[PDB]
Amino acid sequence: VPAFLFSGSTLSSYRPNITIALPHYVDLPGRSNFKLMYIMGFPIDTEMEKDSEYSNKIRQESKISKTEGTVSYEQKITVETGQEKDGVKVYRVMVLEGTIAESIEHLDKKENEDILNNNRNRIVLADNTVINFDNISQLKEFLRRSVNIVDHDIFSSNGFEGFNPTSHFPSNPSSDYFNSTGVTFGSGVDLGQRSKQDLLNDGVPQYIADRLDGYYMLRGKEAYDKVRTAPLTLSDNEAHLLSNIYIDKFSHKIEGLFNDANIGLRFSDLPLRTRTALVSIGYQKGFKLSRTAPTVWNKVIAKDWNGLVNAFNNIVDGMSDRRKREGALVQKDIDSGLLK
Amino acid sequence: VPAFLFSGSTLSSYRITIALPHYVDLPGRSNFKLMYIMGFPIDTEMEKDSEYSNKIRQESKISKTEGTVSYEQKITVETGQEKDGVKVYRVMVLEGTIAESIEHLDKKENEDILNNNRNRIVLADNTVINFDNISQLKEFLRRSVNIVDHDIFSSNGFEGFNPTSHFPSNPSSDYFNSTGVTFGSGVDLGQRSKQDLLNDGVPQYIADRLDGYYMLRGKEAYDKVRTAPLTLSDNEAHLLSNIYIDKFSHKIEGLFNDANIGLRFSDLPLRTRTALVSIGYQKGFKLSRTAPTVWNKVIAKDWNGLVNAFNNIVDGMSDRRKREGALVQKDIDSGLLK
Ligand SMILES: [Mg+2]
Repeated sequence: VPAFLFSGSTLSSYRPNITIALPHYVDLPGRSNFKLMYIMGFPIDTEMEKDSEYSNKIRQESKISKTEGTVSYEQKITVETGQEKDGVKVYRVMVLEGTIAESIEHLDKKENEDILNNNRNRIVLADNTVINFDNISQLKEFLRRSVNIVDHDIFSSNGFEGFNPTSHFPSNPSSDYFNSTGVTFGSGVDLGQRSKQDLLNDGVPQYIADRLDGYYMLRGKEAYDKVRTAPLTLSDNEAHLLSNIYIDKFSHKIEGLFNDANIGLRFSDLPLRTRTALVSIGYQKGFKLSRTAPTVWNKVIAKDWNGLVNAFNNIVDGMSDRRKREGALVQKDIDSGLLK
Repeated sequence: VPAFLFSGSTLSSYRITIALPHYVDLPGRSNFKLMYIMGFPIDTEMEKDSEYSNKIRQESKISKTEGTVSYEQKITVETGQEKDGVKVYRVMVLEGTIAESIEHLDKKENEDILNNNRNRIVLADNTVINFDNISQLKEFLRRSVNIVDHDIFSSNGFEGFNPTSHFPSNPSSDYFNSTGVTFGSGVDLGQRSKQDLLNDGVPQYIADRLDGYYMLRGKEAYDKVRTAPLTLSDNEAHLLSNIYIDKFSHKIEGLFNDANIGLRFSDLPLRTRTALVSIGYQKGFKLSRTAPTVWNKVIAKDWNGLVNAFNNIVDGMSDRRKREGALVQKDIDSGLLK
């Protein structure tokens, strides 16, 4: 061990400088202590307690949960595979300060299977702490969570926005929202104020946008009648694709609101479920939570996560069940140790 | 020559031969001399001075066709003749409540005198409103006695009206679970018991019909309406609706009056009252929280800004919101506000 140390390939934008395979040491610019040893063509990250000329010091373990945590989607990560015992650590660098998406792609190559399956896998974070993973699958699952702004499965579950691939009209003529409601698809994608071009601009595939001809810009009576006489069912694949585009688009509005608040962290530093809770309430009540959910926003900007659970439990807005489910997401992050 | 001058009845909580003219100063007033003839109070006014008649009173600017007097005020209703700085009026109601006046003026024994003279209201502030006819004054009275206009409130443009048990939501929607069995103009029984309705003044016969509808919400209310709907008579449904509309109106009234603006809710014209209650009834009564832009304009008495505030709410209920704005605008146009 470490097994297959020069197998596979390494994703690195940094590629430093008679093709010689003597060991070369370098300090990776933006940081210390990040000494790298290049043997053959490959970067090797080593640590030891004992002070040295060419090894890094022992890195602190991150408090981030390996089973349920995420790293900020706005951060580059370093992925390493290797072995460690008694104050000596030797890791082949597999991804060196690469994006989450690049990493996910890079880690799924058959070339890297041998090395990733027969060594301990870890992520070295930008803050220079490390997350040690039980296995490569766990690491891969951590990255998958991390790259999403919200948890689209919770979002489209029945406890939240639900999911109906058939054109639906979620109001009735006795309802107060009758005239503002339009033809709806998937998880709350309402076409009442949207044209085909709007959807293309938002990156909806043409094959999907074409399908929705006749459902655009219809509201109230016309949307209601249209659904009753000529409905349309998308396939689950297309409806999820269309839903996620709008979920993510909406999420970025909540994100900017959060970020502009300057509370000492960014939206991407919050755990996935809590981001999902905040987006869920926004999607339903309007995104400017400072006005549409003052008691929630208060707890948020205060980073009072227990208080945030209390706030959700405490609003009666005719939608208290959905609010309790949102507070339950935050409470999960609390109980998991992701918040505080 | 007031036809039937000594006919009919006079409503007055204040008060052998009575065939002699007796004169008094109406107690808590000033320039309110009365003359009792044959047992009936006579309000006289003369231009050129006298010491048995009052000085001529100023005409109120309150609109006789669309205006109201505050339902918290007592009024004097007089019917008679006037010309050339000589006014002589038989008092029909002396400082009575609005409701008292409505009832009194609709008695058959007074029909004749009210039909054949000029009818007016002497207000508490001693200003007068002159009416083209008794029917007009009676309608003016009916507007004044109601805190909001129930017909507008219950019209399709506003809260609407459906005497049949209905469930104004569906399982998809946000509010499916908080919605209960509803009757008339938005009376929701989801958090109400038969006793609550009885406490609120609902008659037993109406309350009794609703037994299986109380306290149901969400799925249970939704199913109940589908499986066992009930249609109330229009009269019973209006009775029930009007109790809750009025109860809600008093909540808004209290908030308005607590703001110290300084006029009381009862001093606003009817249609503007209706507008404010209608938005409260639908969005939550705490308007400073549920509709701040509207509330902030109200308490600043910025009536034009009030219309704009209504016109610019985006809450997914734009149509109704603009109709409420339109009520306020009508009051501005009628010269009732500002
Ligand atoms: Mg309502």
